[PDB]
Amino acid sequence: MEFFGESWKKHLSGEFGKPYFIKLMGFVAEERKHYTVYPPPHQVFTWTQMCDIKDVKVVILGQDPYHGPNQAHGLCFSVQRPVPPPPSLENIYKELSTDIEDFVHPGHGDLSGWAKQGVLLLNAVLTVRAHQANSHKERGWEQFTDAVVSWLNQNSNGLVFLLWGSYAQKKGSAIDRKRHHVLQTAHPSPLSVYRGFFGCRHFSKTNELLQKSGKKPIDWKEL
DNA sequence: TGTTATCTT
DNA sequence: AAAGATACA
Repeated sequence: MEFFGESWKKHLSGEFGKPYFIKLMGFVAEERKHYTVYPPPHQVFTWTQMCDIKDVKVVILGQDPYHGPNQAHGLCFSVQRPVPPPPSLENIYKELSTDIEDFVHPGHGDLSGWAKQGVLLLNAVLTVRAHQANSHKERGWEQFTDAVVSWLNQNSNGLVFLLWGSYAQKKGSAIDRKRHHVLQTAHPSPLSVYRGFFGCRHFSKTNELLQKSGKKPIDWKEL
């Protein structure tokens, strides 16, 4: 065991030598000497430690990670006991309460339970300097995570991709929109959520597309 | 309430 | 580029 799960290391290690990646791993080191970066070094790739890459079924992609203390733990939008759900997570559950029937507020914000079933919880960018949104954008993450969308797009079928916000949506042009199912919408944040997120029914539409495909529906209450 | 997203310059 | 103006807890 270690920061990457083995099944992803296998299909990603090829970025490890490319200069944009030597550079980015250097850049964020400098950030950690001089500010607090979220998440902390060992949590940055938690999105790999949840299931075998070939077991992935849904991809929920966000902007970047949470940037308040003790929040971002590598799984997009997720937060760990004790931490309370942030607005974006509070909101999410709201859509789920009216989109999905049986679903009731989990009482905590830890979303590991989904990523075990095959939901890749990712953000376009994976680090954030404290208290400043998208602060680590255009630094070489987007390209690395593109390897991650590329590989799925290449080596899997009938994946549901859920693209939350203007920034997540940028991966869109790289997905085969026939091979896969791309559901795009306004980012769950209170700064936006009215732009479409509430009413988007992204959770139910996922299962719908998953069952027609012989695959198992994601059990969203399983948190 | 504070959201820190998004559209526009 | 970076920044000002803009519906529910």
